[PDB]
Amino acid sequence: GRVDVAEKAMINSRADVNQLLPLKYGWAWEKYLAGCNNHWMPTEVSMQADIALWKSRDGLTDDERMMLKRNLGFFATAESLVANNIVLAVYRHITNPECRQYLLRQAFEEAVHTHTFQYICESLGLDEGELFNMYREIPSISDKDAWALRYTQNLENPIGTPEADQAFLRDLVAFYVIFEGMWFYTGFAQILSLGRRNKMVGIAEQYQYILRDESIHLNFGIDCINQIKIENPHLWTPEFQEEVRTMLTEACELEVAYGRDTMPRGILGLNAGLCEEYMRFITNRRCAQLGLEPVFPETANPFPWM
Amino acid sequence: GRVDVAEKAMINSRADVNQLLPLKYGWAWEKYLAGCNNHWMPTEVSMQADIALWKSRDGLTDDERMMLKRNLGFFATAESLVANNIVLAVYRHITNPECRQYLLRQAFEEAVHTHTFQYICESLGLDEGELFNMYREIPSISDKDAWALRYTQNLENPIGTPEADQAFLRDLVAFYVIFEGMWFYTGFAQILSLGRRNKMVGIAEQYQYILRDESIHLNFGIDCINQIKIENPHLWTPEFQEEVRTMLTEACELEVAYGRDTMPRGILGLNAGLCEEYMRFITNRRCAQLGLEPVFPETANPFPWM
Ligand SMILES: [Fe+3]
Ligand SMILES: [Fe+3]
Ligand SMILES: [Mn+3]
Ligand SMILES: [Mn+3]
Repeated sequence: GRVDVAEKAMINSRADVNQLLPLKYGWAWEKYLAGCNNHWMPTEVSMQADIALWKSRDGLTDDERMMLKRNLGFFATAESLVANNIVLAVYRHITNPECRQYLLRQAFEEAVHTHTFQYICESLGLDEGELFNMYREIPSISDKDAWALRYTQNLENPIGTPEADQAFLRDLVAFYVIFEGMWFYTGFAQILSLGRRNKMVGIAEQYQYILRDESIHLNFGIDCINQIKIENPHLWTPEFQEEVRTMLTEACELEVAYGRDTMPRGILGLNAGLCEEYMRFITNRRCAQLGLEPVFPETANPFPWM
Repeated sequence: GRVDVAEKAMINSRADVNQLLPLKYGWAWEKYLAGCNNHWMPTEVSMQADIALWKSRDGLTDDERMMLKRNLGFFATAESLVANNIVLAVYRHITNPECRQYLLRQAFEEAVHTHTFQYICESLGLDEGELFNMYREIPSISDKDAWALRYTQNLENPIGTPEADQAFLRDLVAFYVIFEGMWFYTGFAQILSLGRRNKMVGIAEQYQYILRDESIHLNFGIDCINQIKIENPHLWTPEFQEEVRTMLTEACELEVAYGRDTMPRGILGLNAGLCEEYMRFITNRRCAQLGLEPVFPETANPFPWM
């Protein structure tokens, strides 16, 4: 009574989920190997330059500091939200050992990312309460997290029905495509912009590591949605496609509101309009990766260096 | 409305579990840092010698091969059982960010350990089905896993009552103290015995890495049980202490049955009696770490080199 590859599935599989071999989803196994080879620790990056620039007076404009605090405050608790969604929602529904294997890698990388913001907070001497509670004090940040949390909560408060599998797909889109593949990429562009100006390079280097992990996290999650679409064609209905297109649209309006609140006035080489262009370009890119009609007109990448 | 350390607790905490700082359980944070610094991959260990010894005729006695297959077959799927218990049971009930931080590390290390047995199975050319389905075909292995699984299932099929928190404590004992801290240690002694005879050294070296992770996994889980005992003194009743002492007793009888079936005749420098002595010594050691009356008389360590 050993497991055959035909018995294994992304969701609602009857095969023994405790048996890794034989592998069916090689693409999932490949991501796990790539994630492991990207081992890094935030304490490996020196913060001396960033600490000096932070404590100094002329080091950063008041707009740059606020942009930095809002970005850090958003990322500090967002990584925990993604990690909790993996554990409490994604892991249960993916009935596949090799995919769960990568989820364990991804979850741990979220702990490294969370570690990165404890290290930044402790290094720069930031207020822990102000930074980690920022996602309940700032409306622009709170609206983004509350919006993504609903798709996590909806799974927990509903047995393999089409509505159930569609609700799980909404969760994968909200966290892999939107949270990690859109909101984080926009926040990455803001911080890396300072790094390109040789400002807060220690924070920027850690963001480069997080972005490398984030690229695999997104790549895996798109593959999951696409792999689930292959095995469950009945789930990718025209109504659900418009649901996902609508989710991307709201998520962009939440980030526009966030970008405006984070950068009232644009800083050197960065503003809310350019971030609106990048978010609009990335969103269209996510639509193409999901086989979705783009929600915006053709938009160039304002940051081709990302 | 920021989080104070007084609001944070091991279980049933009301503090925002999404906010890592301020840290209350430094011991949990310390384990996470130690786990990360133990980064290793099973593919870093060469198997050429082990592959040659395996394919050769005189390389291993028939008793050694069976002992090796049963040990591998047990560990190949046991790591998934521990990982699933972390995600589906332990993570939900531990209402604490720094402890969840380590759980994400531990869960990933379980994926590395599971990776180790895919690598061993693929290297030695073992039957994947025979190895990964062995825990449903061998009664001695099946009885052990089925016994531990009940404590995972009982949590999933019952809201913060004393019975609920005691059932979660039974789960921590079953998987941290018994599964990882007893059954794995006994299985470690069997394989490392071959390594000390310069037999299957590649497998033995990987087991040394797993044992290093396993020591932290056990250390963390004992700390969790002890930390929960501090904050919930009403849970550590005399009846529950005897429940745990009874769990350890059954778990030892399941391993005695496993040891006998795995080693009918003892091999060079190893037999079921010595493994019974080690299990009995380790079990008494676990009792002392939990503030429990030992279940066996004073027993020396047959393997002081472990
Ligand atoms: Fe991520
Ligand atoms: Fe373990
Ligand atoms: Mn992340
Ligand atoms: Mn393990």
